[PDB]
Amino acid sequence: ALPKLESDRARVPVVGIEAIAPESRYFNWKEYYTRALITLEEPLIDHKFDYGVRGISRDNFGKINVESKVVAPALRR
Amino acid sequence: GVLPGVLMTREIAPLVNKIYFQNGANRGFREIFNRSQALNGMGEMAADLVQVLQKLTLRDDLRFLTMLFWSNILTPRNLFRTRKAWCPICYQERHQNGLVVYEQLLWTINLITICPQHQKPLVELCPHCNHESPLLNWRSRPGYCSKCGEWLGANQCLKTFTDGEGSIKLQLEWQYWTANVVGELILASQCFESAPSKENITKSLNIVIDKVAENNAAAFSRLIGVPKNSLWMWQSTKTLPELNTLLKICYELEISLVEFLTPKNLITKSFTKISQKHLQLSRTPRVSPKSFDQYQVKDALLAILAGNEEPPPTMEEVGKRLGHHNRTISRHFPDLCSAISAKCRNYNKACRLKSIEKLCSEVREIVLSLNAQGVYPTEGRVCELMPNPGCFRYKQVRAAFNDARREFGL
DNA sequence: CATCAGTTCGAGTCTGGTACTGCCCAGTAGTGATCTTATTT
DNA sequence: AAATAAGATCACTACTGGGCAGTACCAGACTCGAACTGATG
Ligand SMILES: [Zn+2]
Ligand SMILES: [Zn+2]
Repeated sequence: ALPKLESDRARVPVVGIEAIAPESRYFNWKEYYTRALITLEEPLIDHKFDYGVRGISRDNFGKINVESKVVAPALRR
Repeated sequence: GVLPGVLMTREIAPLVNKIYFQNGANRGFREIFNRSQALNGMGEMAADLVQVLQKLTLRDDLRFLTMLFWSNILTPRNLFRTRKAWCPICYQERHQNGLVVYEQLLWTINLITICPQHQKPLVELCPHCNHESPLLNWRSRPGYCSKCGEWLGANQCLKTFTDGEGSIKLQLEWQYWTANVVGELILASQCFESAPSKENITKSLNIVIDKVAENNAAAFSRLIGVPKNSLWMWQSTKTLPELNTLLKICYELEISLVEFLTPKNLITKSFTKISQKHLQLSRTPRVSPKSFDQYQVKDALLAILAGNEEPPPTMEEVGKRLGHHNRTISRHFPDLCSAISAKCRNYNKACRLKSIEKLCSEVREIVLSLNAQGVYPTEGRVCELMPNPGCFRYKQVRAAFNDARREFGL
């Protein structure tokens, strides 16, 4: 995908995370969504997709920040 | 655990028995913070603060922290800074070593520029915010900015001298000498049995003039580089020279300030270098003794007093219109000055009273209009319908709002 | 005599001691909905 | 294991302290233009 990345921007070839064993009894889908969004959304800061959920935006250093106020369905969206 | 402004307003202001101290404890004592340079000074405010702090703390050595010992020997002209000066290296060293962080009195003298202990200059601006800070403020903290509340100490000073080997080294040596002399002066403030008087300066001048200029004030004045009229002002009248002039004289004589103040050690010495060194030839003089006629100023001020204008000007406006200085006018005519100042003050008081009674009237009218539509009248909702939604800080606008709500049942 | 040093008068400039104006924000205690965790049967 | 409690958190609302950038005044005081006047080589 290197020629495609050079020709077309805002497209990540492959994204991969590893599932987390939850601290609690049940699997944490909230943390899964947060970590997937963090890992996927690390291109150059030029690609500002301004997700339609408030509470997920860029910062001064270009990292992804998500506060605890964002609910799991909003993270999934 | 309280802010210094809160402590002064709620515990130090009531104890003092001055009108502006009791009246300023319910409004924000900005008078004592805009003029905090005189709290460490030789004046009456410093003495009163020392006495009230002594009463609050039951201490006996608080007068050493000020210059009240040097009241009759030192003048307040150019002696104290307007802004806080600190050595960041001093703060960092005191905090790292576990010692308490404190502000020394030596930093409060304008003549001092660099810290003798650390060989770096005193920084007078917060590194994080380029904002000036007074000596004492509402949110003052030892080592923290009184405007942003962040640490002011650093391992290395952020200000560095320019690259120059012509006069920078000489200026640095001069600054070190002044720092050492002023520090030793402060140290000797406690050792002396009694405060030296002004007549010590006269006796010292009588010795040095006879010893270097063979009883000639003009030659001495030319040597140091200050006008001979000021020498006459000093040596035969009760006028105390500024600390800068005394330090310059002592530097030219190689004899320290404390050794110059004593009239005994001056007798047994034979200065020779003072004649050798003289580097004061080009000094910029004052502008001019501008003309001042009693008849013209008196007629103009009588006309402005009789003439009714709106609103009645303050005296700075009158002086600026005349292109003069306030002190020059007030020296000859202090009575009509007070008359004009009064007229303006009563006009301002009447205007404030009428405007604020009106503001209460609109407050009542707005609460009427808001309760007419059924919406709950709160302070914020009423504030949203006012040109200046801050008038409730007055403690009768809020009273009128509360009375109007309680009459209506809230 | 004309040059220079000791003397007065008064304005430029500081500065403390005293007094007062004009305006909104913040900290806190409630309720209501909605998690997240914790006891019952 | 399902059902029932209960604390935590977010969000909004109403209430009540309460201070800072800024102006103003009043003589006391220092410093030195500008000049006045007397001794002197
Ligand atoms: Zn230091
Ligand atoms: Zn700061």
